[PDB]
Amino acid sequence: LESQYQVGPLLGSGGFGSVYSGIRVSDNLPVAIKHVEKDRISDWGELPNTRVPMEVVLLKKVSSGFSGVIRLLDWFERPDSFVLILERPEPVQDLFDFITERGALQEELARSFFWQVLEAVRHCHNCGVLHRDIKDENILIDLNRGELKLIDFGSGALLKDTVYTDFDGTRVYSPPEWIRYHRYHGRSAAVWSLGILLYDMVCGDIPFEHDEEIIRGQVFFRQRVSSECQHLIRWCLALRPSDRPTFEEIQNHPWMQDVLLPQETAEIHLHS
Ligand SMILES: N#Cc1ccnc2[nH]c(-c3ccc(N4CCNCC4)cc3)cc12
Repeated sequence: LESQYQVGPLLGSGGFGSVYSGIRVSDNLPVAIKHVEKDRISDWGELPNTRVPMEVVLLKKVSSGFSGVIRLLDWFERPDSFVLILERPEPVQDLFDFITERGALQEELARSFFWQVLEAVRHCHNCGVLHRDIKDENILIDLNRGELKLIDFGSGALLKDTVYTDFDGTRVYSPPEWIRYHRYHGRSAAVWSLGILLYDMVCGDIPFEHDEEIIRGQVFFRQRVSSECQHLIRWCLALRPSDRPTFEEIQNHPWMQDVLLPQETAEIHLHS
């Protein structure tokens, strides 16, 4: 409803729709207002009571309590579109633009960011939600608190233990078993994409541009990267899904030890 919110600038637009900066007028809470056209939504969930975008289903499942997931505050239906009201940190920067600006990240900052992503994805998985499009574009930095927040569930699914045969996320982040066989399981495809994400943070760019590089799965480092970080990246990018580490094995890996707290991260690395 437009009496409830005051619309500000367009923050961005893409396959997720159009996202505007906004202010809830009853208390001047900062929000992000996202518009998605009905005809451009492919997978529809439905809530326990009416037919909705799958994205709202998944967001409600993960929006209870605190976490590093942008939380859904409200939504509205319009004749041709859905409108989502999402929280907005201030100041905030997409991790993609952040990497564009700074290049390859110091391993200390990548570790903290990567740790927070793992914690956020784990939370999603405990709520029964598979994101399916983990990448730097879908991660926001709360610059003051040094906290990362996951966004854009419009390609996700309910988590399940059987095989997925559909995928509509980012291809250069998708695993080799999707490219060759159009089949994957939720968590090991998620680990693969986290492998891509970690590489992207410590090298400033994704390791694979084409299907054959994905399928060959050979990782070449164009920046200096510690042997432990290299070993973790290659473990997540194991060609056989069952050779990939569990979430727990990632967080017990030697490269993941002694993480900074998020406010520490901001004070040291984000000028807080
Ligand atoms: N604040 C906030 C917020 C809350 C929920 N979803 C978002 N997407 C975005 C967002 C999405 C995309 C972009 N960009 C702008 C830079 N080019 C890539 C697309 C910038 C911001 C922000 C938010």
